[PDB]
Amino acid sequence: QQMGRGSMCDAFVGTWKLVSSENFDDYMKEVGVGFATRKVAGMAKPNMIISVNGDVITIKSESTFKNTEISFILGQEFDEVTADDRKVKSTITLDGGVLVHVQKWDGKSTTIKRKREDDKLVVECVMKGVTSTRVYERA
Repeated sequence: QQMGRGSMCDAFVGTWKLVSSENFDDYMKEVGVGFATRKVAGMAKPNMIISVNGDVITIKSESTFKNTEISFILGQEFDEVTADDRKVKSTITLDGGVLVHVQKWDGKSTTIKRKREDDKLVVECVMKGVTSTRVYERA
């Protein structure tokens, strides 16, 4: 083994904690999440751990609602069971520095964008015309 070099995506790596959220209930309604799941999911303040190992990126969410972990290679579709229990087909790419995560299920699509802004990691969730913005800080 030699030590690999870094990458772009190193700006995302770390341990992050949710500090604010706007319009997440409306985003979840647009997605189709039911009432009791929305209420409990909307209270959560997860910790998100992002790591890279070679070509494989892992995003772990540790949450009082539902722990999740996804591992992927940019550009390469994978199966994902979301925190709210959708079975989706996901592809995550980089668009100029923004991680773009598209989920497809039941003929529907939603996109979750993740971007560094100052010391924060801003997450924009989009379903049709409804956007939610979630802001994470370093833990």
